[PDB]
Amino acid sequence: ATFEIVNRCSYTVWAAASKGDAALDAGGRQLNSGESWTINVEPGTKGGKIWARTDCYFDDSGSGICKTGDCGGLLRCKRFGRPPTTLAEFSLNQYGKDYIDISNIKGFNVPMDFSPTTRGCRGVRCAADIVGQCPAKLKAPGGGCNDACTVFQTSEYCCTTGKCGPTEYSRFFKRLCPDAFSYVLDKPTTVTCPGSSNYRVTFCPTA
Ligand SMILES: Cc1ccc2c(c1)sc(-c1ccc(N(C)C)cc1)[n+]2C
Repeated sequence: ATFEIVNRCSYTVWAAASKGDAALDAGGRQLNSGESWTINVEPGTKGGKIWARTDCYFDDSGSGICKTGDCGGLLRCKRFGRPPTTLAEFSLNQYGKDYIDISNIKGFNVPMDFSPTTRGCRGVRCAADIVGQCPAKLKAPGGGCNDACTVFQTSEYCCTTGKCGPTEYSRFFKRLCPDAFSYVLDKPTTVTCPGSSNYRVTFCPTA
């Protein structure tokens, strides 16, 4: 499938795409305000994620650091990034269907729209000012709003026993972005699309 990744933010982001144990396409790229990056993701990919990273510094060998979403110091991500990271998540061609969602389970750094560019389903979006409204205990040192699991490392926030409920922190994310996962057992906001659809991920969709 084809994913177009568009930075509509007024600031530069460094996009990333990975399935956890491997890069998706090149794995990462600088996107200045307005730039688009088209990647190809192999059909059948399960557990793919796309995210933005902010305030990065890379040397000429693609090595460095980002204040949000860093994937072990690399420009071309092979692994997932450090929270906080708004997440576009997807699994393609699973029994004839694509599954997409946005998740705030690992916090939020940049607003995002995740939409098909082919027929047959709707997109999802989380574009509220989560960073502006972020509870004080969840604010990150480098911009962004962490999830409660990352900050407090409890069974209830991280849902480690597989039994857990919504929380005060959970409900904050859910209230600003009802279409995104707010905690591990949140009622799914997954969207089902036809197998082999194509997609656009837009950072800072409203502008
Ligand atoms: C950027 C920024 C701004 C404020 C801010 C943070 C980061 S992190 C933080 C904080 C986090 C945890 C706690 N406790 C668990 C007691 C108390 C305060 N504040 C208040």
